[PDB]
Parts: sequence; C-alpha cells; structure tokens
Amino acid sequence: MEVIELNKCTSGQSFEVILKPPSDPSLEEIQKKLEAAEERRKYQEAELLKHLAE
Amino acid sequence: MREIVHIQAGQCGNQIGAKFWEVISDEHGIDPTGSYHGDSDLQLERINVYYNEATGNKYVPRAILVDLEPGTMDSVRSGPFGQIFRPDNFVFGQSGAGNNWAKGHYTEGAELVDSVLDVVRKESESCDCLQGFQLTHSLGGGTGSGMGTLLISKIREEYPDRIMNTFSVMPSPKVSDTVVEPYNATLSVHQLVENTDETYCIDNEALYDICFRTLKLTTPTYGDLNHLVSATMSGVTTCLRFPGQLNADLRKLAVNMVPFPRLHFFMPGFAPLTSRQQYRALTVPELTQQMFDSKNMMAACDPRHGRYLTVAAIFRGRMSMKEVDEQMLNVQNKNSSYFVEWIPNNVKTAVCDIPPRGLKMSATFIGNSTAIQELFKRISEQFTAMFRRKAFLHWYTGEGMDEMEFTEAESNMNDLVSEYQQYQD
Amino acid sequence: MYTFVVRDENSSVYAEVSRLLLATGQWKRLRKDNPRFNLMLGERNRLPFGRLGHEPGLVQLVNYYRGADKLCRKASLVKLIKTSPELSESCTWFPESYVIYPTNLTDEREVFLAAYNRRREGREGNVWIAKSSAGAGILISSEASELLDFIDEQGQVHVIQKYLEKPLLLEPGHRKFDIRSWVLVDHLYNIYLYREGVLRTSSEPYNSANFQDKTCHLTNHCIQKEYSKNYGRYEEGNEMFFEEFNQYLMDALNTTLENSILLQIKHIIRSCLMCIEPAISTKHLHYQSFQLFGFDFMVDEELKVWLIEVNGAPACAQKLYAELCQGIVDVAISSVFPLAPTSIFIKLHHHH
Amino acid sequence: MRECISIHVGQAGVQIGNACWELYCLEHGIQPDGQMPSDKTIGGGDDSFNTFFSETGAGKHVPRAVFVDLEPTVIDEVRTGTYRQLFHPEQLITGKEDAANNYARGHYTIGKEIIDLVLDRIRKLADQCTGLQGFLVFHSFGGGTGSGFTSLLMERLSVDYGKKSKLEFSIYPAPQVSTAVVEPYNSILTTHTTLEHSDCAFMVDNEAIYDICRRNLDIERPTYTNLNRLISQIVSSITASLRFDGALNVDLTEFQTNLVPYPRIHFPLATYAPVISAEKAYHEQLSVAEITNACFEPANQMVKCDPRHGKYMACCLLYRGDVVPKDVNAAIATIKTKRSIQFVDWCPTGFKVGINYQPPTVVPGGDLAKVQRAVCMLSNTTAIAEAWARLDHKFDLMYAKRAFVHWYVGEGMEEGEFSEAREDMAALEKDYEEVGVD
Ligand SMILES: Nc1nc2c(ncn2[C@@H]2O[C@H](COP(=O)(O)OP(=O)(O)OP(=O)(O)O)[C@@H](O)[C@H]2O)c(=O)[nH]1
Ligand SMILES: Nc1ncnc2c1ncn2[C@@H]1O[C@H](COP(=O)(O)OP(=O)(O)CP(=O)(O)O)[C@@H](O)[C@H]1O
Ligand SMILES: Nc1nc2c(ncn2[C@@H]2O[C@H](COP(=O)(O)OP(=O)(O)O)[C@@H](O)[C@H]2O)c(=O)[nH]1
Ligand SMILES: CCc1noc(C)c1C(=O)Nc1cc(C)on1
Ligand SMILES: CCc1noc(C)c1C(=O)Nc1cc(C)on1
Ligand SMILES: CCc1noc(C)c1C(=O)Nc1cc(C)on1
Ligand SMILES: [Ca+2]
Ligand SMILES: [Ca+2]
Ligand SMILES: [Ca+2]
Ligand SMILES: [Mg+2]
Ligand SMILES: [Mg+2]
Ligand SMILES: [Mg+2]
Repeated sequence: MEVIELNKCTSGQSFEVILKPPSDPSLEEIQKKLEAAEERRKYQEAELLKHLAE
Repeated sequence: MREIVHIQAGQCGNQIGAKFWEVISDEHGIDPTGSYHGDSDLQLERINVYYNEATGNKYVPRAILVDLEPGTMDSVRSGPFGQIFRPDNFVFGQSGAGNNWAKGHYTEGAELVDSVLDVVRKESESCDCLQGFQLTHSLGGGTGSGMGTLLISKIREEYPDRIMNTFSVMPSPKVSDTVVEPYNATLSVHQLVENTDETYCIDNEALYDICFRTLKLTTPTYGDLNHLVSATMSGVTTCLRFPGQLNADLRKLAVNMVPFPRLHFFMPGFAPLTSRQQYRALTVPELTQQMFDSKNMMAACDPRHGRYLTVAAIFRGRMSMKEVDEQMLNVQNKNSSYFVEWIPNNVKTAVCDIPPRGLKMSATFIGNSTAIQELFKRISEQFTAMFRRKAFLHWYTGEGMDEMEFTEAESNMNDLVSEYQQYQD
Repeated sequence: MYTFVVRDENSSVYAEVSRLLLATGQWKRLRKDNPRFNLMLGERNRLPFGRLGHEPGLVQLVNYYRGADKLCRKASLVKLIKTSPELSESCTWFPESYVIYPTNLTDEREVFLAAYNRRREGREGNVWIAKSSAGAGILISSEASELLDFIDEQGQVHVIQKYLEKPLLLEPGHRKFDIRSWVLVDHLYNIYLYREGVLRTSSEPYNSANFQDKTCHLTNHCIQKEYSKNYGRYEEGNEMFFEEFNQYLMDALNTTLENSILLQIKHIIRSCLMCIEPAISTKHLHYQSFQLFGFDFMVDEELKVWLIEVNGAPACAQKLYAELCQGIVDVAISSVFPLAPTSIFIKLHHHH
Repeated sequence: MRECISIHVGQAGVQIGNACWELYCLEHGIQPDGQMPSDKTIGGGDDSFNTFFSETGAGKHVPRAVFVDLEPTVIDEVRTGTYRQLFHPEQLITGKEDAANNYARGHYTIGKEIIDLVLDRIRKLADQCTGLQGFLVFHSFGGGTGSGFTSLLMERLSVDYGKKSKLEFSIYPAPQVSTAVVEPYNSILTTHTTLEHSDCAFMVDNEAIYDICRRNLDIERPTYTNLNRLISQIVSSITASLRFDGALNVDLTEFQTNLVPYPRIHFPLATYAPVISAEKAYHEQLSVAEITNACFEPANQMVKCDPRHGKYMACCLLYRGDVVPKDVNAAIATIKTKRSIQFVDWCPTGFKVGINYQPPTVVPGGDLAKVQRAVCMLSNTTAIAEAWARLDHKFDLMYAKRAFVHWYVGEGMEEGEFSEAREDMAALEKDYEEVGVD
C-alpha cells in the first residue's frame, strides 16, 4: 500500500498506489477496395438493365 | 426534404388512392382547395413528403392518376377533394382494359405508358431528394394490374435505386368482378416479386369479412372496403408524415423489414375496428390484443399458420409510451412460438402523438409473416383450376400472349410459396 | 404465463422440476435456444452467464451460481479453504489436504511430504487418499511413494488428504458410511437445508488392514452396487434415512442426530457458503441465480463431522425426488415468479 | 499545450457531441456566443482548455470539433441550437440521404463520395494546431453512418496522421431504444475494420445508460436527451485531464499507456458514481469510500457485466470535487479486503488516481443533482468481453440464414467480409479468455 508519483497543482493532485507487484493499408490499397465495391455495384446494375432490356 | 411520388392506377387504384388523399389531407389540415387550416405546426413539418408547395401557400398532392378509361377519374375530379389534384397529372385513355392483364401490360397500356412516365419524371425533377414511389392498385383488374406493373418495371429502369412500394388489393372469389382475376393476379405477383421493395397485401375477402362480421355492415360496398384501406394507408405512413421518431425512411424501413429480397409482401392490420358502443375508450392492452388478432388482419391469412419474420407497429395518440412497451413485450413473451428466433428483436414499436380523425388512439400493424403464402396458394389454386382447361385464355392470346408466359407465371409463384415454406420450419 | 428453457437433459433433478412446472399450467417451456425465457435450467459446463439479463422486460432466473465451482471442485475447495481467512488453514472440520499436480505439468508436493514425514516419525496414523474430479480412480495407501507415483501416471490435478482411519461404523455390520445433505440457495442467498438426508452405507465390513479392496472403504452408490456382494442387505439400496439413523444413535450411543451430527453439518454449510457470498451473490446483478448443492460429510468414532466435498450438480434419493423438487419450485422459482407447510427446509440464518 | 480534435459521426455522435460541448462550455465558463471572461489572454494562449478550444482575435473560443452526418436533420439542430454560435459552417458537414442503417452504404456507396471532403475539413482544424495529439471519435455501432463511415474515416486518418492517437466513444446497440434489427451486423463490421486503427475505445451500452436513468433518475421512459446528458458527464470525466491542469492522462498517449497493455484489448470498462435525481428532496452526500465502493457495483457500469469473474489489466480512479489522497487510499484498502479484484499476473496490482478539485458541473434544468464529489473508474477488465459475446451471438443467429445480407452485397460489399469480420471477433473473444481465465 505505497503511494508514489504524487503531483500537486492548484486544480488538484494525482498519484499511484501499488498494492502488489506483478508476477496498415496504404492510400492506394484503400482506393482499390473502394473502387472494387463500386465495380460490383456497376456490374449488378448492368445486369439489372440487361434484364430489363430483354 | 425526403419526397415521395404517389401513383394510382385503374378503378380500384384511383378510388382507394382518392380516399387516401382524403384522409391524410384532413390530418395535415389541407382543405379541398389546397389551403392549410390546421392548428399545429406538426401538420406542416413533414408536409412536403406528400405535397408540393405552390404559390399562395397552396399544397398540391404529389400524385399521378392513371387509367385506361375516363369514368373513374371523372368521378375523382368530381369527388370531394377532386379539385385538389394537379390537372396535368390526370393521364388516361379511352379504350379501357377489359379486366385484361395483356391489354394493360402489352397493348392498350403500352400506348399510354410513355406519357405517364413524362409526368412521373416531371414530379421527380422537382424533388429535393426523392425518397421513393408508392402505387395503389388492384391485381385482379386490367389497368392497375397489367399497366400498373408495367409502370413499375419502367420506373425501376429510370430510377433503379429508389424505393418502390405498392398497396396491392388481391382479388377474391367472394368479392369478384370477373372470373379471370386469378389470371391477372398471378401475372402481376411475379412483377411485384421482382420490382418492388414492399407490397402491402390487401385481400378483398378479409376487407369484406371485417365489414360484415366485425363492423356489422349487412351489405358492404366497395366504398366500405375502401374506408379500411384508407385508415390502414394513413397508419402505415404516419411515421413518415409526422415528426418525432427518426429513422422514418423508406429504405431504412425496407432494410429492417425485408430479410430476403423476394419475401417483401406484408400483412397490414389496424385497430380499433368498432361498429356503431363506439364511444367507449380503448385501453392499451385492448389495442395490442386487437392489433395482433387475425380478425384485424387484412391479408385473409392466419398468422398462427406461419411465423413472423419482422413486425412493425405504430401507435397513434396521447398514451403511456411506458405501458405500450409493457403490452408489446407481453404479446411476444406470451406467443414467442410465432416469431422466428434467428432474427433477434424482430418486433419494433413506434408511437405518434397525433391520433387519426375521430379516434383517441389507434394502432397499425405491419407484419412480414410466412403465413402470407396461404394467399398466394389460394390465387395459385384458382389459376390452375382454369388454366388446366385453358379456360378464358383467348382474351389473352388475342392480345399477343402465349401459353408459355402463363406457365412461367404459375411456376414463378409456386416457387414463391416454396420460399415462404422453407423459412417457416 | 411464465416461460423456461431446458439445457441439461441429464439432470434427474430439474427433469422433475420441469415436469412439475408444466403441471402448474402457468409455465410454458421453450426451445433450448430461445432467449425470451424467464427461467433457464442450464447446462453443467460452460453455461453462458454472459448472455443473461439482457432481454428487455424479462426477469431472468438461472439454476447455477456463477463462481460456485470454486467450492464444488476437488482442487478449488482445498485452495479456497487454505486461502480464505474465514476458513483459515487450521480449519478443524476439513481433513488436512494438499494440492498435487502431476510431474508432467501452486503445487504442494514438498509441503505434503513434510507433514507426511512428521507423522511417519510420530508413530501416528499415516494413511492418505488420493483423488480427483476426473474420476468415475481413487487410491488409498499408507506409503507416500505410492500416492505420488499414482498421480504422475495421470494427467489431471489431484488432491491428497488425510484418510479418516477411525470412521464411525454402523452396527450390525461394522461398516463405513457418508452423509449426503442437500442445500438450496435462492436468489436472496437464504441457505435452506433439506430436512431429509441420506446415509450412503457400505454393505461390507470396514477393514483397516487392507486398503487394496476399496469396496468397504468407499461408500459411493455405484461402487457398492457393482463391486460389493452385500448390497441392499441391511438397508434398501444402501440408503438409511434420518429416521432410522436417528433411532440408531439413540439406541446405541444414547444421543440424537440433531445434537451429535446435525449441528456440525449446519455449521459447515454456513461457513462454506457465507465464505463465497461476496463473490457469487447476485443481489445487485442484472440477473438472478439459485443453485442446489449436495454436501458430503464423514463421521468418526468421536462423532466429529468432516467435510468430504460439495457437488454442484447433485442427484437426489429416489424416495425424496417429489418432496425436494417441489420444494425447489416453492422457494427458488415461485419466489421470483409467483403463481396465481411446515417448510421442508431449515433456514440457516446468517449475516449477509 | 497540444491540441485534440473531436469528431462526431452520425446521429449518435452528433447528439452526444452536442451534449459534451455544452458541458465543456459550462465547465470552462464559455458562454454560448464563445466569449470567455476568465480568459485573460485575448485571441490566443496555450492553456489547458486550449487543447479543445481555439481562439479568434474577437475573443471567441471555438471547439476543435467536426460534425459529419449523411443526413442533415440532426446537425441542423446544432446550426440553430443554443450553441450555434460556437461553430462556423465549415465544422458542420451534412449529406442529403443517409446510410439506412446499412454499414456497406456508409462505408462504400456514400462514404467513398464524401470522405475526401471530411478529410479536407479536418485538415483545416489540424492546420490550426501547433502540436496535434490525435482525435476523439464519437459514433454508434448500430447506425449505418456511425458504423460504416467511421471505419473508413479511421482508416484514412491512420494514413494522413500516422503518429497521432485516436480514441473512440462508441455507443453499443441496445434493442430497448433501437428501431433496427441489423445493428449486430454493423457493430461487428465496424469493430472489425476499426480495431487496428483505434488506440483506446470506451464502449457505452445504451442498455446500461437506460436503466441508470430509470433506476437512479426515476425517469420512466428516458429520452436521448436524458441519455446524452448522462453520457456527456462520463465523457467529461474521461477528458477532464486533457482540459485541466494535472499530471495524469495529460495527453492521449497516456491513455494507451495506463489502460491498454495489449493493443487489441483496448476497451476499458467505465463506472461512474454518484448519479442522483435532481428532483430528489435532498440526498445525503456520499463519502470518498461510499462512491469508491460504488465503482465495483454492476449497477453503475457503462456496460453491464460481472468484473468479479474477469481479470484486471489496469484501473484508473478519476475524482472530481472535495477529495484528498488520504481518503482515497483508506477506501481502497477497505475495498481490497472485501471485493474480488483479480489482476493478471503480468500486470501490477495498483491504482492510478487523479483528483480534480472542481466538482462535476450540472447542466441547468438537467436531471442530475449537484454533488460534492464524484468518481469515474476506468478499468480494463476481461469481463467486458461478455458484451462481445452477446453481440457475436446475435450476428450468428441472423448470418446463419444470411438474413438481410443482400442489402449489404447490393452496396458493393462482398459477402465474405461478413465472415472475415466474424472470424476477427472470434479471435478477439479468444484473446480475452487467454488473458482472464485459467
Ligand atoms: N446514447 C445515444 N444513442 C443514440 C442516439 N441516437 C442514436 N443512438 C443509437 O444509435 C443507434 C442507431 O444509429 P444512429 O447513430 O442513429 O444512425 P447513424 O449513425 O446516424 O447512421 P444512419 O443509418 O445513416 O442514420 C441505435 O442503437 C440508437 O440507440 C443518441 O442521441 N444517444
Ligand atoms: N479423506 C477421506 N477419509 C475417509 N474417506 C474418504 C476420504 N475421501 C474420500 N473418502 C471416501 O470416498 C467417498 C467419497 O468420494 P468422493 O466424493 O471424493 O468421490 P466422488 O466425488 O466421485 C463421489 P460423489 O461426488 O458422488 O459424493 C466417501 O464415501 C468416503 O468414504
Ligand atoms: N377494395 C376495393 N377493391 C376494388 C374496388 N374496385 C375494384 N376492386 C377490385 O379490383 C379488381 C378489379 O380491378 P379493377 O380496378 O376494377 O380493374 P382496372 O380498373 O382495369 O384496374 C376486383 O378484384 C375487384 O374486387 C374498390 O373500390 N375497392
Ligand atoms: C363489396 C360489394 C361488391 N361490389 O362489387 C361486388 C362484385 C361486390 C360483392 O362481391 N358483394 C358481395 C359479396 C357477398 C358475399 O355478397 N355480396
Ligand atoms: C416497414 C413498415 C413501416 N413501419 O413504419 C412505417 C412508417 C413503415 C412503412 O414502410 N410505411 C410506408 C409508407 C409507404 C409509401 O410504404 N411504406
Ligand atoms: C417502428 C417504426 C420504425 N421507425 O423507423 C424504423 C426503422 C422503424 C421500424 O419499423 N424498424 C424495425 C422493424 C424491425 C423488425 O426491425 N427494425
Ligand atoms: Ca390503340
Ligand atoms: Ca487565451
Ligand atoms: Ca495506426
Ligand atoms: Mg372495374
Ligand atoms: Mg464428485
Ligand atoms: Mg442517421
């Protein structure tokens, strides 16, 4: 039950009490994901229009 | 500014649509001339959803009236709120559809569809942000069914990512105009399975039995059946037309009610339903008990015969929102055998402070139930009873159709029944 | 209308409770994976406590205390007793025990050998018993070499505790026995002791000069009915209930079961359950727990009561299923979900 | 002094952001028009409150915040609200139609078209920073924007601000106050792609906030206003060290240091006390020990779970008001001998304590009553993994039938991203169990 690193200032204080001791994707890769999903939307919409043309 | 474009097609579609604009125009304080005269700002907050604002503070409905004969639309223009509709938005022919799906879809209807789309396009070009379309029509006739579904197919082509909702009156031999209604309904159901996001299935037999058994109307008329559809359409759209409960979005509602693309046919309900003992106050338990009772169901399908995929209930009126949750949880937690257990919390409730005209409070039911397969089974058995003898086909083959197209409609809807069946077990 | 689920098809106890609940006409059973339930009769191992109490508008109750395994495990119980100041290491009612891990895996090997070497030198009785929770596998030996060599051949944790060389014997027969006490703890942590106990008696004469034959040394119901040749001779199914046992203690020893044994039993039950109350209590928890426990005790010739183990999923005596299972519905279930005596339990009051 | 930029995404983040900046102003004495009389350095200065507020020559203190929503209804409230004058238009970004509770829609379809604009607005605020620390991102798990757009924004922020820290305040989905069944999908999708990009995330379960409002505030049917005023109190308690003089959690870096020894396990449990109904006649003021003991009660945790059956990796005590170290240490010693506080063996068994003498500020007309002292405990417990279990389970129920999946594939997302996100959660759950169970 030891108190350490006691810091005090006008607006408060802070300390630490020890009870017991112990025992990314690049900008290019993101654009590819965003463009791949858009390409699958365009392909799905084209098939919907192709279906409507038949 | 999330606008909706309304379309009503054919006799049934225009008479039910007219009443719809009659009911909600009264809720938003719009008179038969388009002038506002309410007393609350809530009546105008979401007013632009269904009404365009003209000069002089006029509110003109965002509706397009379509028919292949003049008779019915002449009535609307002469009816109560007939003057409220935009003159240019009346699009009609003179030949009629003879209760023939082919005439509405391929011959007479095709001659008139392009001009109807020019009005749809005109209405959308003024929307700040078009939310989607709604169509009122019957499936048993020729115009609303055949040309209605043609309109949807072409609207999806031009607005592929907008929501397409319909209120579809399904035919019934007990309330029947002609024997070919099963033919016209089976051909339309396939179009709806493909090209709509939500379809509110309204069975004319369910509407009749409610008028007869519950409301105690000895000799119901189409007008009586349309009063129910009016109140139901106002109920399901309340969350869209009044403020408070955000997420009130067509696509957002479709995203949460349609777990599978083809299974988007909803059973609507409404409470109360009282005959003329009409002044009695209705408690929240009674509201919930009725709203879930099959006799208040308008699809003529017994929910206890299937299972609910998703449920949405909209309570209207000044009531205890605390006591609402209590009774809704009581319905689920007392009958959880009728809700699929692989969609957690598949029953949602919304409250609204403004009640309908002449009701201290009310509840509207919106169910995506697998029991709706019983409806398609009826129509399918009636279709087959005639198609097996090719009875009455000549009305259709004479307009250019082949038998194969009928056979494929048959198979498409029997498949639709198989899909509802596999999700019921 | 209340709803409950069943997730332990092997529980003879809650199979009757599920039977009685349905008989009330006010309880409806649901599929084992339906979350909208009021009562869960959960599985034994890996009961998903973390999914309870999160269904809006449903007060949920479960038949197991999360964290009670600390008491119902051979090794856990020993560690709980030696480390809990409430029980202390000098606990007088729990046999001197030690936790021993096999050499193929803290461990108390040397600490056990120190006390063992002390006894072997002090001419005292030096007979021990090795056991584990992964058994139907028990060994009773007076040599420490055999006890350790036996655990190393296994692969699970074991516990060595002093064997009661002077167990109380019933007459006629000269036979060993243990007492089974069923204890129920409701959602309020009231400790209820079922008035009816059972003595699992051996039908073989106790022999202190031969621990090799474990038929007269172990009073398990499955052992006597399989390896004992006198099963059911003195009492039906080697099960003597408190009525006969109390009558015996009066005729032979001139004392009663209440004074000579039941006081010590009720005291042990309190100390154990009160010890872990702050760790398993569900008083301020989003769900509620209750659990039935089956304590096992030993009695020596001095009429001192020792604790053997605690069972977290115990079975009941055939004759007492009706009375006990009904009692569970009254105090444990209906106490939270009331329905539209002369209690069969003995409330052991205590300080929460 | 080093700056912190707050980012509010979606309805939840925006509404909560609104409640927090209202509280920040009342705590620092900033009026609705932005003026701060106590600030003696006009139009500049490097004070502790300047980590969240910039200053104009006119003496206006402007939050370092950005609001982003794909629909304008919620942000429109800020433009015409009481504090409409704190922000300028560049800070409030709104689209025209939202993600419809659809992760794929907020991440791909609509996200891809608005990300570069959001980044440009954030860059403008960064350009005003002489030493930017990082970002505080508020959002929901359930919303299509809160979940879908946030994960894309977090990916880009790591690309544009590599060495900057990023903390989350995430709203866990609770059915009681939710009108959407697909939220389990969105939560797991957004936690999968955000995990490697967030240094420390504070999950608040609406269920927990809801019952605290009903139980402690006697609110029968709590509104978002009730919930958000309570959440902003806890958020204020967590960010106070960054806005006031002190020596504990002085920068965003100190949060990972003190609360997250293992990177993936960066979800500290928060517990706050006391929450007293302002409508109460007059409550007996609680002591340092009484409120400290309350931090180990499940009833005041932001996420309902049983810390008694987990293992602690860290534990922070943040006091506000009349509190001296002597009383803290006395209460801790008493809680140890009574509570079940099992730390992991590779971590120390200790408590970092911070005391700010200024007691909690109450929003006029709010629900909370003024108290002489309050505490918020931040503890990294494996017990919070229970919440992941509940959530992962609901995901499995629906996904097994592919229910609603078509709405996601229809926006360009591949179905496999579902299972790819679910497997990540299965790994996250296994990590907790290896750290807490024996
Ligand atoms: N605590 C709190 N939760 C909120 C608030 N608003 C919404 N939520 C929660 O957020 C979830 C829904 O996500 P939203 O944030 O509303 O949706 P969104 O981020 O705006 O994305 P969209 O789908 O495009 O609207 C639900 O679980 C709500 O309970 C709020 O103001 N406070
Ligand atoms: N230290 C000890 N001294 C004397 N006898 C002992 C003993 N430990 C165990 N026994 C004997 O073993 C029996 C209990 O064994 P134990 O309970 O450990 O195995 P088990 O758990 O598989 C049976 P159950 O759990 O069903 O009661 C008792 O009948 C007792 O006679
Ligand atoms: N509910 C209701 N159903 C109608 C009405 N008018 C016709 N129907 C039904 O609609 C079907 C006939 O379709 P109809 O609209 O008259 O054909 P259309 O004008 O060519 O579209 C039959 O099944 C009728 O039962 C009406 O006013 N109300
Ligand atoms: C609803 C009134 C109506 N309008 O056109 C038709 C055709 C009907 C009709 O089917 N009427 C019925 C039904 C039964 C039974 O008796 N009369
Ligand atoms: C999903 C069920 C539901 N629940 O609350 C509302 C509001 C709806 C709904 O979708 N209403 C409408 C309006 C039109 C046109 O189509 N559907
Ligand atoms: C309750 C009215 C409402 N308002 O916005 C939304 C969205 C809804 C709605 O119905 N949401 C649902 C329904 C199911 C099932 O899952 N979510
Ligand atoms: Ca012609
Ligand atoms: Ca300054
Ligand atoms: Ca990073
Ligand atoms: Mg007609
Ligand atoms: Mg055992
Ligand atoms: Mg939103």
